[PDB]
Amino acid sequence: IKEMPQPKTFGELKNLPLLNTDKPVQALMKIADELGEIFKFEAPGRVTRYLSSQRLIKEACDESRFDKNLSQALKFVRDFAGDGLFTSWTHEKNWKKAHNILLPSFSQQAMKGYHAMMVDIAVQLVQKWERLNADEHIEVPEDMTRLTLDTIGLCGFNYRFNSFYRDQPHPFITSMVRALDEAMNKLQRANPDDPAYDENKRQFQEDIKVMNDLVDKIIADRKASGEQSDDLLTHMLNGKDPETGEPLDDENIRYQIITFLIAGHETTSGLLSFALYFLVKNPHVLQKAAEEAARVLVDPVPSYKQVKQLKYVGMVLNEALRLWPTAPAFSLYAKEDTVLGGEYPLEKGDELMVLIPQLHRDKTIWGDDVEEFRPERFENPSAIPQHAFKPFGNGQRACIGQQFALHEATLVLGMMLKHFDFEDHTNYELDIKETLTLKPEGFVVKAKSKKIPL
Ligand code: HEM
Ligand SMILES: [Zn+2]
Ligand SMILES: [Zn+2]
Ligand SMILES: [Zn+2]
Ligand SMILES: [Zn+2]
Ligand SMILES: [Zn+2]
Repeated sequence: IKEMPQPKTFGELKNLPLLNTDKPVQALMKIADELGEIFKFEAPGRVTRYLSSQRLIKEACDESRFDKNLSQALKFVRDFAGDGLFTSWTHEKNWKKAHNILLPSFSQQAMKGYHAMMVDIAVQLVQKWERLNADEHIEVPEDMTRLTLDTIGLCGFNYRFNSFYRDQPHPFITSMVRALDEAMNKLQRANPDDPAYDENKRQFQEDIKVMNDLVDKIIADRKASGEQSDDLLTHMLNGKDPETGEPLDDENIRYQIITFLIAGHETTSGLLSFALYFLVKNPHVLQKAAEEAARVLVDPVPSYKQVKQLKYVGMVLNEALRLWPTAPAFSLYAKEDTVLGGEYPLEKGDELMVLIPQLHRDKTIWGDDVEEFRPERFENPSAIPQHAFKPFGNGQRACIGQQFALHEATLVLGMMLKHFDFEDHTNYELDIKETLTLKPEGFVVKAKSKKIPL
């Protein structure tokens, strides 16, 4: 039995105050750098063990021994995401039922049907940037977020948020973002039921209602029209779980739609933003990727197969996910009393948290140049050990949206590289904001048109 290190405690709240910050995952990364591959983290009546090495994480990823846990963060998100795929326990009825129903709508094959509407939004992004005046700049995460949110709105339920036409976010977005903020902020309140938090809770309900109203109404409208628009909502309304013969109920469909909108807004937009960041900081790599984009994307309207041919753009995206996996942590629990790593006994139910950024900096796997941006790491997928690279989570609880995210990102980054040269005009200093996910706050660039019509 080896004793685990533990960071400083701060009274009855034990370790909690270390995460009472705007950048808690970055704090945990620093603790991991200080204490090593495993450390214990205490809160009142809770002990969590944070894992950073491939040696220990590969064992945590054994689904016969460990299952997905709902961290307190996910439990608060569950207040509006309900028993949607992302905030359900594996054993809960609606997890397997929605998983079976939805899996085919997220396959690589399904991406052929989403491709046109992904291109519709991508073209809007390119046209926006073509239309800026010489003295103007691009706010990168802002525009990536407009793109990824609008794309899931169109593929999820055939709705146009029209984010490239508006001053203030569509009112659903404003409410979803404020709800996610409250959910994370709740984690840091020592006395939740203190009167100063009353306007928070009133605002929380107003927001949740703005969400359910767009969504319950969108579901009832579709049920009433019978319109067979070929999208995720159609598939959820018509699909039946082969294991049980039952379809999802309207309440669960609402939760799935809210969940996809959260993911659309929070995740892929972060990846695109980090990718563009690393490219402007590594101009030779940018030129290599732009050369591939010019060679491959020879139609003003890119096709599905052309996106599949963007091999080096895919490597750039994987290397951006290596350094800054945008959904950087996931939680597991021991299915039974067991011993981790031959050294750390666990009780049934004990929580393990995987720090993906730390996993992805394990020098025993990646070599000494781990901190550097080198897409060529990914030239041979066979060279990457099992469980060394995990930006989409693990096993049956991995990201159902992986193919969707990578198709969208590869298409968009390819079109960006086809149509513009990029200038890091401010010499931007990386500043990572944490919501549900990681994104580069304040990242701005200038884009000079290559004058290729589309
Ligand atoms: C680059 C973009 C994305 C990344 C890095 C990412 C990452 C992840 C990770 C790490 C998990 C596992 C979470 C856990 O174990 O607690 C996950 C789950 C999930 N993601 Fe994503 N995601 C991305 C994009 C998307 C998109 C675009 C969608 C859908 C529109 C999506 C929908 C989901 C859902 C429903 C789950 C839960 C799957 C299940 O447990 O059945 N994600 N994602
Ligand atoms: Zn600005
Ligand atoms: Zn937003
Ligand atoms: Zn279909
Ligand atoms: Zn026991
Ligand atoms: Zn070096």
